[PDB]
Amino acid sequence: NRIINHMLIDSLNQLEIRNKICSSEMINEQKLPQYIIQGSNTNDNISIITLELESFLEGSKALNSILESSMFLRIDYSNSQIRLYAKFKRNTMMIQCQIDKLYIHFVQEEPLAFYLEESFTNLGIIVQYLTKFRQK
Repeated sequence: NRIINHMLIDSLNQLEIRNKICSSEMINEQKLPQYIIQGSNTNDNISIITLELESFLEGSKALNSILESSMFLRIDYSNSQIRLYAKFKRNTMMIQCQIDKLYIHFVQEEPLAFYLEESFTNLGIIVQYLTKFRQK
């Protein structure tokens, strides 16, 4: 798991995307959003990485005022699921509209927090998945 996290870090560096590891101490400190910690029952198959909004968008500064500068990529190997969690900087009324057709699930605990969920089979192509997330 540590090597998988490190190779994801190296791949993001090849994409020139800044990142930080949500280690065991980081998760235990409860500084991360609680809904992300939810479902992580001390399982080594769940990895959370904090990404910069500017870095993940390759310098798109027009989207900094809409989404928070920090996003969270949670990967579950047991579920083989990739979730990109983002937090709205301001409460937009467009959340009240139905966005179910865009495969965006809003966090019940945090209405300003939403996420994109996808299923992956090969980790080597995860970059494309990220772009897909980015596309959405």
